[PDB]
Amino acid sequence: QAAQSVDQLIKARGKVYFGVATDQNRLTTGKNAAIIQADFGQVTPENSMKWDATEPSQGNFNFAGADYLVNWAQQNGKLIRGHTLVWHSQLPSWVSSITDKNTLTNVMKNHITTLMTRYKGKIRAWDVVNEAFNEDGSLRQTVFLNVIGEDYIPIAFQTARAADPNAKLYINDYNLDSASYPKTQAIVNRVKQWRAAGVPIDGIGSQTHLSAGQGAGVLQALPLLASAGTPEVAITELDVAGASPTDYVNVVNACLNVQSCVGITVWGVADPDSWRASTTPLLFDGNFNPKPAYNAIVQDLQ
Ligand SMILES: O[C@@H]1[C@@H](O)[C@H](O[C@@H]2CO[C@H](O)[C@H](O)[C@H]2O)OC[C@H]1O
Repeated sequence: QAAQSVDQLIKARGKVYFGVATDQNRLTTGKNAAIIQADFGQVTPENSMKWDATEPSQGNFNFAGADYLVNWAQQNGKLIRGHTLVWHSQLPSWVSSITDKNTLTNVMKNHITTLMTRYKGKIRAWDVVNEAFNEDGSLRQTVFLNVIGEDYIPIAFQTARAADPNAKLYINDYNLDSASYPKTQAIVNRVKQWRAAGVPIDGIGSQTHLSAGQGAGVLQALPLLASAGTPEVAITELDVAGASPTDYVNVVNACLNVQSCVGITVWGVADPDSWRASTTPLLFDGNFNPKPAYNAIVQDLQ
């Protein structure tokens, strides 16, 4: 654990939190638990709340991993961001095998309702729909879109709101890092349209999985995302190939500069445990020691 907490410091700057992705496998090993307890104030389940883990077989839910994280979070006063309710990846074959509109709709609604109800009132925000956009801005042709149609998004959000009116509902996606990129402009326009039709989209989550030097563009991208009018926006899965302090500080400043940005979540704790470990993209090294990027963030927030 680092002496200076980025969560404490960002809270002092007026934001809600600075957190990290984690799960039982991390909390039970190394110094992950201690680091999170001391330097972060929010956690997102890296995998335990996804569809393949929670509903491997239809109507047969498994909350072992999810319960571990939620309980640990509550016991340690950490906020929680539910991830991911509707997504084409890490999706059971029984779901993708469905071709009937009514069937898939009910299946999707039940999945959403079951997970959110179990943790009702305990989750600050949920990534209801994940990666629904193609790079050109068109909607990704997933089983949900192909079988239910474009209305699957409004349906997912309306269902989520009814399940837990306390949680902030997000649509999450990547490559929303540049203001001139098609995808960024498209999600803004679509979210503007959906909210206008009454869809309860409370926030846009920008994964922010960057490569070296892409932090600079976020300074203009985040404000653009905020222009969609959602009450909230957030950096949800931050990591940067190379872990340059320049990229990290730029992303933090982008959030500080955007009134509606509630916080930042970095996608993991130590480099070797990153899903992109070959790019040592996190804030702590294999020795669980703070990297130059962590200190740079601290210095920027003070
Ligand atoms: O442990 C990794 C996770 O980190 C990874 O997370 C996904 C990555 O793709 C998207 O960003 C999605 O929103 C995240 O949940 O998923 C694979 C798993 O092995």
